[PDB]
Amino acid sequence: SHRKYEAPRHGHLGFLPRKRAASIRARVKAFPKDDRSKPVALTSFLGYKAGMTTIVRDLDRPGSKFHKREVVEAVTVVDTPPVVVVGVVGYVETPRGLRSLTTVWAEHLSDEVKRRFYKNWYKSKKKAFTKYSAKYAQDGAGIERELARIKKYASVVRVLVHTQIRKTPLAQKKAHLAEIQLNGGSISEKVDWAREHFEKTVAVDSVFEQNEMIDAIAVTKGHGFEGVTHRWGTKKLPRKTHRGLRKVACIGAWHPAHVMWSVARAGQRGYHSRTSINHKIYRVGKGDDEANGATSFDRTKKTITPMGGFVHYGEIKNDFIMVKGCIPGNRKRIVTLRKSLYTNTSRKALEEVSLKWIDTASKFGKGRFQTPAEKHAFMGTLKKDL
Amino acid sequence: MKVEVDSFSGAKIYPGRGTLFVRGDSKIFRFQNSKSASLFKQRKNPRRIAWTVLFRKHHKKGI
Amino acid sequence: SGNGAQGTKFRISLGLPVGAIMNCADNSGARNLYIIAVKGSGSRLNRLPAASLGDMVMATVKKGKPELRKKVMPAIVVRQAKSWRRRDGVFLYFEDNAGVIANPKGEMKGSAITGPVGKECADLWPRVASNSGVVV
RNA sequence: GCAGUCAAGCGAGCGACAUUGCUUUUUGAUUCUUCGAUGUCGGCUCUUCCUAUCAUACCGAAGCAGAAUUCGGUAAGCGUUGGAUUGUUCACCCACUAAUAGGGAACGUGAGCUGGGUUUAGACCGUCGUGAGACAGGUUAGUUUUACCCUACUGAUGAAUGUUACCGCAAUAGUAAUUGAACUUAGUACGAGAGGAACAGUUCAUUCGGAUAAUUGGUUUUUGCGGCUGUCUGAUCAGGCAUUGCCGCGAAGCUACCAUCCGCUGGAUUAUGGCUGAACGCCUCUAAGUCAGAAUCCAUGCUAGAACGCGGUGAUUUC
RNA sequence: CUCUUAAGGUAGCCAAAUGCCUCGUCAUCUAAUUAGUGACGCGCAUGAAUGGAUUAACGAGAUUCCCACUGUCCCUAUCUA
RNA sequence: GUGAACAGCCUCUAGUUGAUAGAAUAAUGUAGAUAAGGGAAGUCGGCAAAAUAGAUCCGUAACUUCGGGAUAAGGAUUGGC
Repeated sequence: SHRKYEAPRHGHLGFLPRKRAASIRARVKAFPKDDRSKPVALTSFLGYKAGMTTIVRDLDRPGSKFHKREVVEAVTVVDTPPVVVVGVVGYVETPRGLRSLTTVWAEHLSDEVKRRFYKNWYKSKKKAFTKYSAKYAQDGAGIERELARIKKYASVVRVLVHTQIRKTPLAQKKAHLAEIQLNGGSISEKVDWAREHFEKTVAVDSVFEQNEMIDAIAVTKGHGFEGVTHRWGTKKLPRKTHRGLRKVACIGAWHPAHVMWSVARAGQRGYHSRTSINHKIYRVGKGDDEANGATSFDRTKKTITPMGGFVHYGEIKNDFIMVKGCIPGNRKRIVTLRKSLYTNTSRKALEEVSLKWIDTASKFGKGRFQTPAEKHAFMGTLKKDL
Repeated sequence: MKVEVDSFSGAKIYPGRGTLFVRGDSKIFRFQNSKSASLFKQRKNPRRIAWTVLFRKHHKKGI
Repeated sequence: SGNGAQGTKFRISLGLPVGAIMNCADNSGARNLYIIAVKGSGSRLNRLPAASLGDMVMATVKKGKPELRKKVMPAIVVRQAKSWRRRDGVFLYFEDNAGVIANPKGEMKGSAITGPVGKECADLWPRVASNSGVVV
């Protein structure tokens, strides 16, 4: 018979299977559409998540009750040192998909990028691109003939960039490597730009601007095998239930006589690949700038790092991108930022943001002070002072 | 923006921290953390708690 | 919400589900109000309707003057004990739940409110802000 | 239970006397399978399907205007509740809402729960019998067992492809957003007046979903700090035991519409409305052709990545 | 008035553990009550040691409401062995 | 020893240190807990858990077989020197 009282189902069928992701990097499925008119430029970037903080600003939203009023919002900072370009790959369009045609690497690759090709580095002979580097020789005929084919045949050109992990405080020494698509210019200009930038760095300020809207891709925080009640939000059974009450009661009918994929079942929760969208940038800071956390209305020389360092990360000493709210991922993880795939003309998209105060009270507890000089003024001399 | 003062302790409540309370007689009390908010709800006198501004002022500490 | 609403209300935490007794804050002769519904609620398979500060609820008078008892009559929530966040970052709460009687289009049955009144109820009801003494 | 045809009658629309059908959510008829046993009513919890459409969407019409109401068509994408009495199925009331539609899946669902009903043995009462005892009459108390096997579903590894390592393509499968209100248009169009809209634009909210933990709140074996009782170490100091002795606060972690953030835009078509135009010298959206078109469909986008689909690239062993 | 028996239910009591029709009708308790209580009684089929009506105290008996209290529930989360 | 107490808790004489162990800390369990706002809206049903609790002083209704109801109900105090 029919169910007595209706209700929506639990969970979303578009996010199946709920399994561990293949790689710790979430891969950028789609890149923005190209138009050949503009200059050459990257479409995505790589960074490392740091933590969160608080921001106070005015609201420029005509019509709303809080127009020209203060509002407190949350933000998340991403440690983004410059990326290093180390190769170019060309893709031809075939009736059964795209297809790479050639990869042309640079000559000298850093140690931290060629750690990505070894599992047991400490006992290796460090033989990696050793024969390839002898290709530049005295003339470089081999390399320049390979680039000739990319200009002749490829329809999509991409670039290989490895992040400079050594600068971030992570204990990891191996550097990530990922492909970023070049948009803008003829196919000829695209491959030339890559060649000039071999071994050169590309900073964050050359990709994103302050009020842009971007998309985040990253692998979510994992939790392991999880029951039905916290994997799909199913109702709990009454107290007087024999053989457990955090279980789904009916897992199907007599017929079809097979458990359906649509039923809620226990298993992996967390560690999926997600692509959130429409995050507004709030600041594009500079690493070698003191007063990274100051503003027009604050005016105190202090950096973005709270007191005691971001919990479980450390201190920020490079460029950074703080965005409105949450991005998928946990702290310390690789996060890849993408340019939006459509022109957003909403009021929210076009709104311009000028901050008024960035928080730096310790996140390791109920912080009370913003600067070590503020603590000394309020409290005065202590015994441990000279 | 404005920085407030905790009623029980006298600390500074930067935006988005603590809680606010409005009892029947319209009086407003601001607290910086749950530690102070609890010590208020236990009808406990600030001038006895050692780490507060009222206690230090009363005992003439920090001259 | 109601005919007398002056506009929109930003969400605040629900804290007075069906079955909650909340003081009467006016001089209409009632001592307390008893929520039996909330205007502007939705549906879910076991979700109880809950009212917040500014909502017009349908309510009965449990202890109060005889004429006002034994009949369903609207009300407006003027205080609540559940703590809610304003867009300016401040969590706050009153020390009691209260409300006042009203007709369908937001006119008070009485002529005086005793105690503080939330600014979100006053901004939404022109005929509650008139009789309010102190607004927080 | 549902639906047609006739057209006397009533008044765009209803419909008698007759009469042709459909469904298997009613109850009968029959006794084909099961009596060396297929666990029986209802409720709870959960997935999916049908359409005989309550709501939303798109069209048509009524009545000499609005507004509201009513009727008819395409339509299963999405939704369809909180409760008082009752074991209920059904039913009736109060209340909100866009609305509170009808059904199937061994009258779905008892090695998933519960045991209020029925349906053993104890007990009472009314009527019935001389009696033992009878009664789809009322009342009260009454043991709810087993998974480690195969498959199915949810997750997790994995030999073999020279070896090993990094970066990718994308067949196939899945998919998602939903509904209301207020400001402006505007006291305008319309109408004698009373009254009273709509497209473009803006601010919020209901229902669902995916994450995240700056802040707020929950939790405490941080047994971190303090406090208190009894007793034991001769006293103080510092400690033992009281199944974590009790009390206040309590960072980290986990977590809550109890907190916060995010939830895309293009094409093709259905009903319908047109262009040109015959059949049928006129006529006609149609027969050839062709323009616009929606909660519809397909792409964009989002999840997996065939462990027997594929490509690029690095290094390939001096006793 | 009349048929009829051995005699034709008296004092009491009731939709009660005894009433089919039945969710009887009226009032009270609720926003709403097939529930509870107080009333009415041609009572299918109440009633006198088949004991009738009432009754303070008592009851791991059956039923209804109120105050207090609470994770039963809204709506779940966390800790220990 | 504490206390009204061969209650519960700690100890002296005497007696045992016996019950397969090592390692991590998933889901579901058994046993023990705590929860903001509401307070029975859950359920056939307050089933389960919670709240009350010792002692001293004050105050204690209807009904009653005059013995009871009664710890009714409702309040206040409690350490150390």
